[PDB]
Amino acid sequence: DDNTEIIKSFKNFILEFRLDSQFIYRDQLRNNILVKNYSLTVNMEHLIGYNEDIYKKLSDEPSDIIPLFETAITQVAKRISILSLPTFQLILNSNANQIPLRDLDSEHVSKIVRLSGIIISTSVLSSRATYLSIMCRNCRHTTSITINNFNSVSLPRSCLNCGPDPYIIIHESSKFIDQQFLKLQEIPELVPVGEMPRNLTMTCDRYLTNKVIPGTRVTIVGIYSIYNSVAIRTPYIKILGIQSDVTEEEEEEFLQLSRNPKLYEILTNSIAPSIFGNEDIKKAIVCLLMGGSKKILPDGMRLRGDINVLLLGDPGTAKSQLLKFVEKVSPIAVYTSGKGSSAAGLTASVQRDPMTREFYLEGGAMVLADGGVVCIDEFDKMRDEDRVAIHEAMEQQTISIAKAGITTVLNSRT
Amino acid sequence: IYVSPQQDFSDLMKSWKNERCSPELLPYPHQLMKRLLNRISMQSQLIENISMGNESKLPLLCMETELERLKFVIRSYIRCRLSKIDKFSLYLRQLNEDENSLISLTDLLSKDEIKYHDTHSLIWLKLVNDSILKYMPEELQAINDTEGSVNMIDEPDWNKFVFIHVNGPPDPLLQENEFGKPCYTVTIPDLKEEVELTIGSIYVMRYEVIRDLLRDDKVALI
Amino acid sequence: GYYDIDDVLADGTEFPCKFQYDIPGLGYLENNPGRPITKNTKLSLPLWLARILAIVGPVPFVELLPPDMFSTKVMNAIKTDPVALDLHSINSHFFSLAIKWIMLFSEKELANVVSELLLQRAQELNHHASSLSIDLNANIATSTFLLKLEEMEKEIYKKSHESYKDTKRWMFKK
Amino acid sequence: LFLLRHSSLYDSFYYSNYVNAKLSLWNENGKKRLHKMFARMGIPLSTAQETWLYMDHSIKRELGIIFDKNLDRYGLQDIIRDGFVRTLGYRGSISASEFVEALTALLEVGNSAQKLTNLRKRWVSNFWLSWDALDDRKVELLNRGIQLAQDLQRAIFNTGVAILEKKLIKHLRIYRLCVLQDGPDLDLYRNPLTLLRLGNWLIECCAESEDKQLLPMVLASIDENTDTYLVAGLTPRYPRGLDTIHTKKPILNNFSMAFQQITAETDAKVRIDNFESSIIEIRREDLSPFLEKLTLSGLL
Amino acid sequence: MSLPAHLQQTFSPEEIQFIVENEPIKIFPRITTRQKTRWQLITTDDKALNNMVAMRSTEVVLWIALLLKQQSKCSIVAPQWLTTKELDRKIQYEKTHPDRFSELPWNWLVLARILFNKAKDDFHDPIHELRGKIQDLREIRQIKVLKGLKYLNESHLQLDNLSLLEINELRPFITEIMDKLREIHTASL
Amino acid sequence: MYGDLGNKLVLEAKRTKQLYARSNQDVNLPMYHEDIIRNILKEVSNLRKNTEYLKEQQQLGMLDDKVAKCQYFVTLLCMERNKRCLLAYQRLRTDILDSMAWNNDTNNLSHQEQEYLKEYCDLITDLKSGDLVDIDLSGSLVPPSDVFIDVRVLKDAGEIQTEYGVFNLIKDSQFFVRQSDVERLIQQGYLQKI
Ligand SMILES: Nc1ncnc2c1ncn2[C@@H]1O[C@H](COP(=O)(O)OP(=O)(O)OP(=O)(O)O)[C@@H](O)[C@H]1O
Ligand SMILES: [Mg+2]
Ligand SMILES: [Zn+2]
Repeated sequence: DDNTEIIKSFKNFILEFRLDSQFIYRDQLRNNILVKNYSLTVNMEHLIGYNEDIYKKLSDEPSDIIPLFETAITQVAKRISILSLPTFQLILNSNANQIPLRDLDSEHVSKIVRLSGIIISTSVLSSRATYLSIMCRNCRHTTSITINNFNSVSLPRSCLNCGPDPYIIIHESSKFIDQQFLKLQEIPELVPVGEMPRNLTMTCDRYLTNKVIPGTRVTIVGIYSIYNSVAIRTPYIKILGIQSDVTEEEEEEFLQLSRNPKLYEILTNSIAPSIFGNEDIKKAIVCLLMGGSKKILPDGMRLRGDINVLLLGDPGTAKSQLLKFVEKVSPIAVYTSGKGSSAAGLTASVQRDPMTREFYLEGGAMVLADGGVVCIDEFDKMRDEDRVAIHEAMEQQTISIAKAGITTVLNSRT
Repeated sequence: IYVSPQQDFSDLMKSWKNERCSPELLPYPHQLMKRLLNRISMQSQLIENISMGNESKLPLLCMETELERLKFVIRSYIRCRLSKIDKFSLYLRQLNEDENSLISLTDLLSKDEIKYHDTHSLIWLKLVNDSILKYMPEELQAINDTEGSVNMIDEPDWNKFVFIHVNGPPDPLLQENEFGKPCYTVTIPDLKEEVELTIGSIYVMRYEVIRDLLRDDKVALI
Repeated sequence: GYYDIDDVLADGTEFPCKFQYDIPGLGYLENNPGRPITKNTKLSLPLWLARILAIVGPVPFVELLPPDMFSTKVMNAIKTDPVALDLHSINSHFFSLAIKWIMLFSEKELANVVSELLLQRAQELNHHASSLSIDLNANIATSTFLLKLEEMEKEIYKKSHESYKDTKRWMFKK
Repeated sequence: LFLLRHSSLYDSFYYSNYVNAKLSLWNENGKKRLHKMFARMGIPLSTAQETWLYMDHSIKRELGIIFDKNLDRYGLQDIIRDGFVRTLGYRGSISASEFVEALTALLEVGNSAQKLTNLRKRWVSNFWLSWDALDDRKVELLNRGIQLAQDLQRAIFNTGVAILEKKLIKHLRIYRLCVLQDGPDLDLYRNPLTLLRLGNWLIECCAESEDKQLLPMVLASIDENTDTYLVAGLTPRYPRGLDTIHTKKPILNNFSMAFQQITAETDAKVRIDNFESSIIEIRREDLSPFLEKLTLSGLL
Repeated sequence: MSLPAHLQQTFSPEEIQFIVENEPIKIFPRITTRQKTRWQLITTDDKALNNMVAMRSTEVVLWIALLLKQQSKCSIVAPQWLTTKELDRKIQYEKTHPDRFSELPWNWLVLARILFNKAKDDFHDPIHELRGKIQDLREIRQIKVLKGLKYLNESHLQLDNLSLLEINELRPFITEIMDKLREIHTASL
Repeated sequence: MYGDLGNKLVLEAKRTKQLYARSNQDVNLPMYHEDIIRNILKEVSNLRKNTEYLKEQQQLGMLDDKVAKCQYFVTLLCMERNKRCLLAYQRLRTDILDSMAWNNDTNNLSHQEQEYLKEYCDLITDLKSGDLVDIDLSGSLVPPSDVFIDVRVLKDAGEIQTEYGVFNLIKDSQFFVRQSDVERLIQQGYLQKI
């Protein structure tokens, strides 16, 4: 009754909205369907403008209302694409006031909130369930149960004699969807003095996976829900939209810039504008930033193309400032102090996974710097073993640690 | 055959569309263009006389808008013809020199078009002779060679696909089909196939099969 | 035609060949000047020379061995799943070279495969070309497929995309 | 209120001439009074700072009743008024005052003798930038104007807070003087409209209310890039929303004639060319002599 | 060259609008041209314009009707097809037959936009309803066009009662693909 | 072998065509590639020398018919390939030049190309002055539209006295004029259709 009314309201919103002359969401859905992209992005501002009651219901109990929105989207997609498809996914964009990560509390349980932070770790894609086929052990009764990701399902305990938990899953006739776990850390600026950054686990499904990497500032719109792991619960966020800070016009601008007759001089000027003199070091750092073209031979002997530089002077010379600027300017860079870290910090180190207790390999600074630049400071204080490890790493650009239960190797082109 | 100014404009539009969508250079309708240019000149003179002398403002505005539209149509047609001449330049010269073919540039182009063809051919020949050809031996200095690896004369595509609307007569070629409808019949020689074109329909046919109909005005390109 | 950059480049590709004569002075063809070319020797020649050598000779000067882009592996790959096949890696001028090959040898077996592949790829080409963008506030698959397009397919896609974009802009213009 | 439908309610009550004049928000006690008012009205603090569109709809519906019930106490009974609101289908509403504010912001901040010419031509270009925004097909310009209006109001509020806190408004029997010589926002105070905005802001606060006599105020701002003062002669105003026989009679602005006479007597290269005679441009070295001459004039 | 690159072997939407405006339409004049200067157009008939009475329907070219509406000297008569009831009937016709195309006028997309923009208060039906019905018709036509593109061959193709705008949309892709297939087939023989 | 330079020139021509297609009117032709053309002509001269040597050997010396035919055909084919490559490059450049001439630095044009541009502009002036004088052939191919439009000037200028009238193009001053009158001024970039 009420669910059908809400579905009809969403359908009418999608099919009737129009700003000046173009049906935004209808055309967007058609275009997305054409390229096998089953999703729809809706700006909450338009939803509020069209009818405030729909947004009121959506914000009140999102876990209950959002699935109906997906059902309506799927029905409209079938109407628009098939002449008389999996359940579509809803992605939300919003411009509401951001709630600081540290300020999230019980007051915001099961509500749509907008926050920001920096991603620090991402997991590997899992396989959640969306349509399970179940058969009973004793009487062999076939049945199917549908599942939605949002929580405000488990195998039946009573058969539809047969004892408790009589059903088993027929995996050859079921459907699954992708899932991923991310970790969000509060922005460094907002951390109060003398305190520590707090982390928050997050979950994304279907077309929101593989959208970010560690170290990227992101803005998240999702549901602040709690999952049971005295009577406490572990908070986490269910992602509904990702907007990371990370065409042809920029190509034209860059081409015009390249046409300047003093491009080399301007680029050498931009390198450390605040440090006087040391022009030769400036040019060398520019060359290092751009690097050298790769060389590969069919036989197997591929020559190195990257460039390394050594600055060896007395104190008070701004070498560290140059290294900091190089780290900041390069799209991918790692600034590491030789003495602060160790052999584990650089190259790679063989460790053990605590949860599964299996020997695995974790990369160092060079591995995290693959495809970029690593600015190592205080080369002297670094231990000799680490220095020879770096020697090998730069010699082959492929840290060869493949032993001790595993035989995996990693690339360190840096 | 003069009928009325509106008939002349309709013929102009038909010719413009055919030339724009056609793959070859169609014959020039000399008389129609002469009449249209004379009419444009006289109408412009009349407009000047009327404007020399607020109920009459809107009539004059319509006059000027109509003149602009007619001028645009003529300009577009002329530019399309000039571009087609540019692309098939050597082929036109071969056709003209070839005595066997009855086609003649005087029967296919106007005076302005023939002047443009001659001058452009001369200029391009001078440029190529100054840059490239003068350094080649006597066996490889002919700008129009038909015995080398690749033909130097680019001919019109005789099987380009075009959208056609079967208008019908304004006819032994008309045979009424099985579904109670008059329809023309054409034959594709490569495939040994016979195709039936029913009036009031849109097809995607090869140019050579329907060229005679287009000449006769039975069908019109979209 | 004669003045066509794409046509000129296509003829510049290298096809395998097998000389079955013993000609002197043609050393530079193989890899070195001033050395007679033995017979029954394989070498790589540009098409614009291989075609003429094969046609003109009782006995042709050259015998074109089966190319590497028309091998059974490529035919099976084309027949299996046309859409995901990456033709660009195989050859940037696949269709023109294929047409030239059929014309030269009049093989009626490759024509069907090429036609079916072209039709199937054109389906997805039109699917991707008609999917425009919307600036509601005021592509990954598109890029993935666009990188696997031959030169002719790229030209057709560009033209169709421009036509669709122009029509949309006119239709929704304020 | 300032852009009620395009910002937060708290910001609407904060960056307002009348609200600040009544509550004197430029000091901490005013902010405490505003917080107490919001708490009494029943609207939480977090809710009050949420953007208007995303704010809870219940308070948006009940706002009129809340304002009627709990505004007599704090003296802001003149806030309620009837205004025209124009809304196009499925797009947020906008009132006449907000539209005018956006247009003025676009006119002001939108985007030797050579610098003067460049400035005047930039203002001329801003005129056309504002002209286009007055249509229904250019909503983007309207949004940009609203954002620029917010920024300008924030900057003017900061400058006014500084001026009031440091007590730079010297008092004289005939007029009051406020001369600016430093600050981070002194660049903005070259367009006459922005300087007039600051003048109105200052006139409302403690110059028209707070039991203060009504005297013309002369406000000036320096620009080292040209070494001159954009002196503006503002007229006083009676308390807003107080109908009376004296309120009916307009308060004439006598600055023009005295300015002209003083310029005629002396020689300071005064640029009397603006259509509004209230605004002139006086060299830096000749400001204080001109102020002394104005004091001696006794014509205001 | 003498002609731009995009205007070769095809048309532009502006030229399609130019063609569409060359057709006649019915209007309600607001002045009395009939006698108790006068138009002498050359491309179009001028007798009708010289003999018009207020509120009495007459026929004039669409281009002249729009020019008159610009000054607000006439009221355009919306064609019979545009009305809602006809649109629902055509939508039902399209839905019933998943193979054939409806029989709407060839200029059913250009005229719709021109009238919706220039004449937004002359219709006898709500504008939003008409826009929605036209959108539904266009979407169904797009589906049918997509389904029909799978039958391209080297002999010919038939698309009965297809509007001019859709043909203009599809002209490059269909023509080029069919040309390539025909070239391959010709080479095979 | 012998067609490498020709293929390189064809690649450069392809790049030029792509660049021209990308933009609309900012397209400026690249520096006339002279070094590669000179190298190819040296190659052609070498091929001519080889052909003459082959003819001399056949007429005086020992040269069997089959070997002579093979060598002559190979040389002729290389020369044909070079001819085709150079002609294609020149034809593309000529097409771009014609586009530029019809639409309306020279250091990128060979003196022959400069003469070509001058002669083609002369020809364009020649056609327009004949019987097609009522129609301005060098017009705009955008169909006519609303007769009256609002045009905003984008560049300060004087009281330019055009044939249609005197327009005081004061920067940032809007006009309400017929589209025909200000078509050429819009083309030159003084005005904006807004
Ligand atoms: N030309 C210069 N301009 C500015 N700062 C400079 C310059 N030369 C040296 N410096 C100094 O460099 C300092 C930062 O670099 P720093 O001296 O730490 O590098 P470093 O010599 O590698 O240090 P150390 O050898 O003590 O580890 C700044 O405090 C700074 O003023
Ligand atoms: Mg240091
Ligand atoms: Zn059971």
